[PDB]
Amino acid sequence: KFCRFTAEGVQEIDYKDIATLKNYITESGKIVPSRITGTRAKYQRQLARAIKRARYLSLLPYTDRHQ
Amino acid sequence: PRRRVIGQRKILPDPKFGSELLAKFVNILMVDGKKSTAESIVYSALETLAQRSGKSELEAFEVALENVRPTVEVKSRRVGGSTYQVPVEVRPVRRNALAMRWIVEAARKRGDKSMALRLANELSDAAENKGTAVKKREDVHRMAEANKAFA
Amino acid sequence: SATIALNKRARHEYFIEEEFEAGLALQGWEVKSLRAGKANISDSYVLLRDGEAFLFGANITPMAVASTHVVCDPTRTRKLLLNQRELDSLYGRVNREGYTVVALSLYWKNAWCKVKIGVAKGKKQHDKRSDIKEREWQVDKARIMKNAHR
Amino acid sequence: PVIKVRENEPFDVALRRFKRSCEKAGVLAEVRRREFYEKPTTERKRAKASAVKRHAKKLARENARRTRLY
Amino acid sequence: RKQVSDGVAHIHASFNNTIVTITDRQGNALGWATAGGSGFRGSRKSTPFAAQVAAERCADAVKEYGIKNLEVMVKGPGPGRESTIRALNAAGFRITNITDVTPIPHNGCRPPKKRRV
RNA sequence: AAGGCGGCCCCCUGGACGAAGACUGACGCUCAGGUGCGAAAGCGUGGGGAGCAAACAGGAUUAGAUACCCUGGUAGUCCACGCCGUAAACGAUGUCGACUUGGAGGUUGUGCCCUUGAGGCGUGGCUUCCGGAGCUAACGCGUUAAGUCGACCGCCUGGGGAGUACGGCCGCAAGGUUAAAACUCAAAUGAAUUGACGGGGGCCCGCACAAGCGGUGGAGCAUGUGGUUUAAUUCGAUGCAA
Ligand SMILES: [Mg+2]
Ligand SMILES: [Mg+2]
Ligand SMILES: [Mg+2]
Ligand SMILES: [Mg+2]
Ligand SMILES: [Mg+2]
Ligand SMILES: [Mg+2]
Ligand SMILES: [Mg+2]
Ligand SMILES: [Mg+2]
Ligand SMILES: [Mg+2]
Ligand SMILES: [Mg+2]
Ligand SMILES: [Mg+2]
Ligand SMILES: [Mg+2]
Ligand SMILES: [Mg+2]
Ligand SMILES: [Mg+2]
Repeated sequence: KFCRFTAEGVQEIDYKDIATLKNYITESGKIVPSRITGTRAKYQRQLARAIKRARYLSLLPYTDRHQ
Repeated sequence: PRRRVIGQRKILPDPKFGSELLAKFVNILMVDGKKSTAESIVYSALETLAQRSGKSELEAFEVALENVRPTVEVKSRRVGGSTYQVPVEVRPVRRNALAMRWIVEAARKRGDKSMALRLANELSDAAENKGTAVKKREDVHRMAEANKAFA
Repeated sequence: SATIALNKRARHEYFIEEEFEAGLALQGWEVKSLRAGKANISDSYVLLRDGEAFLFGANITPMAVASTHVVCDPTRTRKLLLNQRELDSLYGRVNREGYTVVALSLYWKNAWCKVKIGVAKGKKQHDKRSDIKEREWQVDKARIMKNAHR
Repeated sequence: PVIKVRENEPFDVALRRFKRSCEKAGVLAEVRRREFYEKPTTERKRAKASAVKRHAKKLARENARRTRLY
Repeated sequence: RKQVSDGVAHIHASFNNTIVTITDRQGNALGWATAGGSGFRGSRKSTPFAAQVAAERCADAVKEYGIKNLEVMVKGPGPGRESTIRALNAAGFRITNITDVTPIPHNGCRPPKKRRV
């Protein structure tokens, strides 16, 4: 059910990658729900953790403004 | 009113001139079904104010009527003691009728020599935007902007 | 202000439309207690007989027993001070088998006691329920309108 | 949330883009639920009721197509 | 006194009132208006027309500073989230940003209990 | 296992499932006493306390409002060690075994096929919805049975009195646990059916409102009703429908 991974076989989303990871967050720094992304239950679940790690490491913003 | 969308009944052809607006005005003015007396009075006031103004009779009546035909009124579709008032723009069909009703209401307010003289002054000053109908219209128009929170 | 004991339970029980500010005729201890001494207006009605609409229902706490020669009682039929112009309405629309006249409040005016009286019908539980229903429903409708408007 | 007007943009479309961005982000819908406190008991109740209704409406709509030709 | 070229408008709309204020660049406010201070009070002041009038009154009290651009920051849920913007645009301003700032907690402090009206 | 558990990271650890492989050889299920865990509220000690909030203060509606609403606000909610062991602790369904038609899914493994797309064919674990036979007073359950059985434990025998008092135990306390008797009653009950009602929802009609017009209530005039007075003011009609 990993629509964005069927032809790639990544099998593990890494928080280091941002180029193919910023497509799963909207302009306001919110994760696009799997209901819309069409992502597998495990792949979306680990991608959320990867995005959280990136936010902790200041790779992705928490909010749009983030003053 | 609920399921029927009525049309409109034809008005008198106005034998003197041929103005359906004049027919509507005389029908509003007349009371108790006494058409003869009301028509005579309105014709006499018709002549007096036309000869007082100087211009053409109907061409002056139309310009005096369009100057106190209102544009937006205030209504209240609320139930209970508390009420909210909403402005509604009048359609052209009801605009002339409301203007004529205001004119005839303001006519019976002066102690002149006769009803024709009562009509004449308040009919002629409408062209110059004076009298009682114009006075109430310039406040009805202000009522719309008095509280225009909901429209 | 000058307001003294008023009956609001009767005001709730009735929907009075009549308001007469007629006065009252009293003895000494009556006005003594009315100035200070708790004259009670609860359970008040008139007793129109001849031209003598006594306020039958009215209690009072006596100031003292100074008037020892004659023994008085709080339960006295206090008379009424009303114009003959309006006394005809009481001569008339009081005998309707369902109409009464009751006292609402009692106050002072230039050291004279005036007891307000009014003509009422009487509410039975099934219309008090409707009155409370409407009272709460107006509030609920206004609240719903405000919530919808946001 | 952050909507900067591009070069030579009408005010109407500039405000419309802001409104659409706010609607997509769901800002007005978050305050309406964070204004008051909702206990976990009623939160789970509402979630279960919403899921049941969403399931039932879809089932009824799909099952009503194979009946009542017109 | 001073003359600023461009500023930042702030909106603090709610379900009862609307506050529009003007800042120069950094945090120094140089003009503000409210819906309750424009004649409207109680239920009427929560209407978007009150917010629109307050925005006009605030824009008419900033002429001394002579600003021309307004980086608007909309905050608070209320009818004044668009009427104030319309009034500011009609008052002759060239807005540069339409930023929306909202204090949405991340499941932080407990909100007050629900009203059992 | 239940209660319950939601940023991220680290340290220790319990539990569940599957591909293939060998042994241990009935070691297997349940359980009166007993022990342990056990929502929140509550109590003791030592801290912490931003927001919320019992008690409490003020305002407001109401005949009254010791409430619902508004403005503040203490215990509490938080941390560590301690105490009670109460819940609609609910799937109102005690644990295990096998047998008894299907469809649509959810999550998580595994074998093979040209894996050109979340292509297909099988097989397991958990769980959701619909439903056949069967069961039930009905609602409903329906391979995760409330279908037919087997092994074990607990409980029920009319509604009140009452899970109340006494009595034994636990507990600093609040209280928990085991648990009656006298007296009264002809019922107390649950699933469903037809009406009626809802300050429940949806749709529709009528001068019922909205846009008019004219009147009534104001002051005599012609009538009937109520009470008044008299010997009678003869009797009936007493909401809309007098
Ligand atoms: Mg509040
Ligand atoms: Mg483990
Ligand atoms: Mg045991
Ligand atoms: Mg606790
Ligand atoms: Mg508080
Ligand atoms: Mg409070
Ligand atoms: Mg404590
Ligand atoms: Mg129990
Ligand atoms: Mg149970
Ligand atoms: Mg066991
Ligand atoms: Mg499980
Ligand atoms: Mg079923
Ligand atoms: Mg006990
Ligand atoms: Mg109601």
